Amino acid sequence: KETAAAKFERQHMDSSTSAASSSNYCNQMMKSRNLTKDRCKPVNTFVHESLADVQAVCSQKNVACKNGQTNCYQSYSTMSITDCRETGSSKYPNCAYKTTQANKHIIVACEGNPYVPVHFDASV
Ligand SMILES: Nc1ncnc2c1ncn2[C@@H]1O[C@H](COP(=O)(O)O)[C@@H](O)[C@H]1O
Repeated sequence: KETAAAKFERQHMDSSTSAASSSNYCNQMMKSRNLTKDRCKPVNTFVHESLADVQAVCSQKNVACKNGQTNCYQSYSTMSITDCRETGSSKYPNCAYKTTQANKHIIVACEGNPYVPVHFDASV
């Protein structure tokens, strides 16, 4: 079973580019990270900083998670991210996403040893 830490990297980590190059980044990334598998994952964010920078958020600003747990952390700095959101028109298995480049603070939930992000809670 893929660990939560590994799933996070699959779903949300893309250190390759430092931002979304093309307008159909989301279409490719959502496919290649297996997020369009049995359905279209409607919303997903990709983060474009080093794994080490993202992992480090786990020792930054402690905040409540949406689900009300206390193991969430907000990045001190803004980060290069990309919001993928399914278009009004999209339909499985032809999944369609708008790509939006952004610089925002990320909020992640951290777990395990080592203490690393396991959930992407929000960007702000
Ligand atoms: N570690 C986590 N911290 C906060 N919310 C989570 C976590 N894992 C999953 N969730 C989010 O909550 C949903 C499942 O409910 P729960 O994990 O119990 O809060 C998932 O669809 C996620 O959006």
